[PDB]
Amino acid sequence: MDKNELVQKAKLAEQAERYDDMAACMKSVTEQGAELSNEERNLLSVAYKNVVGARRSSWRVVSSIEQKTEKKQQMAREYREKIETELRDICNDVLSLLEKFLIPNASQAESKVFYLKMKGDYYRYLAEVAAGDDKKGIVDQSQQAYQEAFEISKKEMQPTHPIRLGLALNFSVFYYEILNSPEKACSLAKTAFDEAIAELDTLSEESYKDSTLIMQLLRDNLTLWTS
Amino acid sequence: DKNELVQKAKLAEQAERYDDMAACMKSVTEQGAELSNEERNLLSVAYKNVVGARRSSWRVVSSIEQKTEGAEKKQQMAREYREKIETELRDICNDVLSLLEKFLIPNAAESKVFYLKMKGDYYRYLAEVAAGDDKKGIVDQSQQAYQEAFEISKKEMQPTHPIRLGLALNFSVFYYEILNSPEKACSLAKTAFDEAIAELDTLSEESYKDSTLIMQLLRDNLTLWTS
Amino acid sequence: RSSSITVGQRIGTVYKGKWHGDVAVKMQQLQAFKNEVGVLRKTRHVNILLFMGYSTKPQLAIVTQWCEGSSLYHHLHIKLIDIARQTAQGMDYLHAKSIIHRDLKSNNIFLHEDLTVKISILWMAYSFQSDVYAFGIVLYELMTGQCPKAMKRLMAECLRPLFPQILASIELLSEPSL
Repeated sequence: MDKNELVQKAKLAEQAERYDDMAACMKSVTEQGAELSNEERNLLSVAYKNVVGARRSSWRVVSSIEQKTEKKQQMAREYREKIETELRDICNDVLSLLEKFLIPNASQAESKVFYLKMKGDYYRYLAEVAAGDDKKGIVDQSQQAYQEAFEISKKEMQPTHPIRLGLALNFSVFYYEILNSPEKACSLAKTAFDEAIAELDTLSEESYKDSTLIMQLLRDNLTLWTS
Repeated sequence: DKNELVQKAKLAEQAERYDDMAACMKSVTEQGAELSNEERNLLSVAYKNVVGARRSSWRVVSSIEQKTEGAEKKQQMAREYREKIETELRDICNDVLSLLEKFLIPNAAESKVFYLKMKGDYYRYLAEVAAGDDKKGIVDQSQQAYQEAFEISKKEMQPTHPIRLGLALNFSVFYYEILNSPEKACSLAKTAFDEAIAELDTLSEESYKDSTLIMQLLRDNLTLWTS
Repeated sequence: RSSSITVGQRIGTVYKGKWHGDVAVKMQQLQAFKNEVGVLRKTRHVNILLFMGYSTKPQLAIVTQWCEGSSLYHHLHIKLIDIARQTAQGMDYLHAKSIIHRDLKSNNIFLHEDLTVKISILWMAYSFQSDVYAFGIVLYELMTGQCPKAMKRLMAECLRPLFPQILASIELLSEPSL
């Protein structure tokens, strides 16, 4: 059990697309090493992102059917409750890992920004599950997280570099889905895109691909949100 | 209860949640009834999709074992995965096979051939992962079940009845793939294919569309085979 | 859902244009123009870039359908064989109408919507066989990016067969659950 092997061993579970196995694999890396540099951190990110992604699609569909159908269909609630409790438990796992290793370790602007953004989005997924009583706490925690992330990123990462951009777009989603305020959505999204357009001469080599993709996603969301 | 398990399976399928679908169809299977055609499709789908995920996992990691170069421990990651994956797959295969043998086979009349077909499909996947000589004993008892199925092939239903189509297709793969006899396999593939292409007809609107898919697969195998 | 004629731009003279939609505009000389138009009027086929008309004022111009995507040259430098079949499909049309292209290369083959084919030293062997040679250089670009054994053979014949034979050649060249 070493990060030296697990750099590959997680890529194995990912290349097999058995992301649940990848998640246990990356958890062992994280508690062992207390760091992931800018490629190997993707492993942690993508593993947990896909594990919640499937659950969220299932939950979305199941809950849609529950509302669509008609008393007999009460079985749908049983299974939704199973999915929601899985996704809760998965997010509690992520929260406990992210707080305990991922908050205190942080020793670059990239690390501080990245994990603080991460925290907000994992709360945002809980917000999809949450009824109003839970939801208030969940959204407050997420808003704290995106704000703390934003403040650092706003000074430290010039919009020439990508992480700030994904932070801005997801921070914009967090208002638009959960707390719909199209002015707030355009305020974050359009200002960040205008900054990134001002940075557009001076994207890094990876940023020529990635930041332009993220800027395209900003135009896409802006189109939907001005509608 | 048992119709509500049909609903639970349909819900789990619409949820894209195949592993829980397998637990539902297993618990349906305990009743020992002849499953009606939908009820039977559900039993098939749940295990069919569950195994496919582990098969493609196994394919990638076995390919990686061959591709791997240098010091043992990296190849040992792949070994540990193959043992882990192949045992995971083995237990899944034996889990379905035990249910199929006990419940399905004793009370099975096209049901008989359907269940025998399933038996050899799960054995084929075991043959893929098998190493050493027990590989032979698995393919042999699998081919025995396919002989028992093909002995019914023109007793009960038409030369283009849907289960007959699948029954013929998969048996040709036994000969081609690891019994490694592609010219023998071509003879079964083109005799089954041309019998159905000459028949040019089938029982129901559903079966015409379904049959029209399957013959293409047989053509693509025959044209690949002996290239 | 959720998430987390109007002449415009110079393309390469080739311009992107507006005339009942998007159109490509290419804008001794009179003769070269007269001849091109004259030849274009004689073409009507999916694999020949669709001639839409011409202009004599304010300048001389040829108008064609706009193809979104790019040239084969641009892309490269079962789908491949299909590009080859289509490319042969249009060259056949051209010859049957007694037209020799004289300038077939991956730059003049436009890959419309990345699906449909629409028709310099490296491609030069004029006759029907000279275009065949050029086309064989295209197969070389297709297959080297810079493959059935029958396709290497066909390459080496064209590098000579005529397009019917080439066409005939290229044309000849587990379970789902409910």
